[PDB]
Order: sequence, then C-alpha cells, then structure tokens
Amino acid sequence: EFMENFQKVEKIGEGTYGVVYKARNKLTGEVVALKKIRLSTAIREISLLKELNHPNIVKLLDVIHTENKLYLVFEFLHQDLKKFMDASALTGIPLPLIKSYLFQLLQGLAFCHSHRVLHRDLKPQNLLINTEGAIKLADFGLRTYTHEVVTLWYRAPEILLGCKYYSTAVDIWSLGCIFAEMVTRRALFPGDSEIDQLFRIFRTLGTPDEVVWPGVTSMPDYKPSFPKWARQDFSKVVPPLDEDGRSLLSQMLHYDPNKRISAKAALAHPFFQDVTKPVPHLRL
Ligand SMILES: Cc1ncc(-c2ccnc(Nc3ccc(S(C)(=O)=O)cc3)n2)n1C(C)C
Repeated sequence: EFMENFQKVEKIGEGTYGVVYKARNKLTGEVVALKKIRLSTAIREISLLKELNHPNIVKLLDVIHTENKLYLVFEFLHQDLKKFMDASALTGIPLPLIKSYLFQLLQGLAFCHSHRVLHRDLKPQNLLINTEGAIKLADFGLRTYTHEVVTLWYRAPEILLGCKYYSTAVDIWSLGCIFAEMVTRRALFPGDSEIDQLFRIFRTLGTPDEVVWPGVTSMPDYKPSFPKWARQDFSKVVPPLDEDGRSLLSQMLHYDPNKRISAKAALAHPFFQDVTKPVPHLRL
C-alpha cells in the first residue's frame, strides 16, 4: 500500500537492516532513498532520530510503520565513499579532499555525540558524498537480511573484547580506520572473523596490556593466551602521511577508549589548520 506513494527507480543497497531503493515520491516528485525493513521501542527511538539534523548527517525525512514493515525515507545522495575510493584507487584521493572529508565526518560525529547518539557501525559503505564536496553519515546502527557478512574491519577493540557498554569512542576508532584507508588505498585491518580482526589490530598496534589499557585483561573475551605482538610505527602503517596526520590517527586509534581523542578535540588538531573544502570529480 505504502509503496504506491513511490516509484522504485533502482536498488542501491542491501543495508544492514534492509534493502534501500532510490525512489521518486509519486505526487511531489521528490527523489529519496527508501529503506524497507522487515519485522514499539524501535519506533520511538527511530522517531527521535528525525530530530538529529546536521549538514553531515543524511536527513531522515519520515519513519513509516505499516503492515509489519518499517520504512525509512531519507534525502538522496548519489554515491558512497566506497565507490569513490575504489574509483580513485590508481591515483589516490588527494590529501586536501581526504582532509575535508575527515573534518566533515568529525563535525558530524561531534554533533551526534553531543546529543549522546552513537553510530556504532561506521564504514565507507555508509558515508555518502555529493558533487558539492559534502560527505554525510548514514545508516546509524542500533549477517544482513541477504545473508551477506557484516564487515568487522572498522570495529573497535572494546567491542571485539566483549564490552557491554559502547562509548562514543567506538566511532572515533572506525573513522580512524577509514582515514587510514583513504590515505593508503587499502583497508587497515581487514579481518574476516572476530579473532582475525582482533589479531590484525594486535599485530599492528601491539597486543594491549594493563600498561596501555587499564582493565583490558578483565574484559569478557580477553584471554591471557593471546599472542604478544610488539607495536609497529605509524610511519610504516600510513606512509606517506605527514606528521600531523600520523599524530591525529594515532590518537584516534588509542586502545583505551578513555584516552582516545574525542571528535571535538580532533577538530582542534593541527592537522586541520589548513583544511579546505575541495570539490571531488564525480561521475554520476
Ligand atoms: C543503508 C542506507 N540507508 C540509507 C542509505 C542512503 C541514504 C541516502 N542516499 C543513499 N544513496 C546511495 C547509497 C549508495 C549508493 S552506491 C551506488 O554507491 O551503492 C548510491 C546512492 N543511501 N543507505 C545507503 C548507505 C545504502
């Protein structure tokens, strides 16, 4: 019944919760992204997200509950960062554009974190970009319905070690992983299981201990039998990124979530002293 309001133009995602269509509001001709989830607590919580409006958050226009389906109607953007990263792979995204995207995402996070909203599943597939140089956070997250594996590559270590309470720091870790990936053109920690993800982190950043992360050894999934890898330098991890970028990235990848840089503090980092807003070249 609801779909009679909307012309499905094409399928754009098999999102974490459901399928997303580009669609055209049959009466207004507004073009939107429409997410169909298959099925009260959620209705109330998701309805509150209609108020979490910011230029770097994809605008949630409406939330419809009808006939054991939840539909979410969003402002439409034309592509994700994953596709831009894959397209820019031979050449690299120019540093000023990486910088601008990071700064923008940080502004978005600072906003939602100030309102005690976490994302919990940041990844290149839910960062969306336009021709005007904007990037926006989509698909806030609290197998897929198509049985596709949900990616672990940007999961913070506290999640992987079983922490029950997430803090805003989980987002900062995800974004640091994405920043590194923009710079190097390869995923930082491409785990293909929970333990493979954790051990990739450990192999690059050192196996965490009580010195760098007090309370780590008391975590639910911590095991004394984890191998003990020494830390590597960042100069090896994200060459040829400059000192300011390296320093920022190191702070976004602190193990302790209480030491990890906040979005707000990251926006003050000297890395952004010369930030600008370049226009990407998009082929739509
Ligand atoms: C999970 C989710 N919920 C809402 C969206 C959403 C919201 C706004 N616009 C879009 N547009 C879009 C996404 C990806 C691509 S493509 C060709 O690069 O795959 C093309 C256009 N999508 N999404 C996205 C993240 C699928």
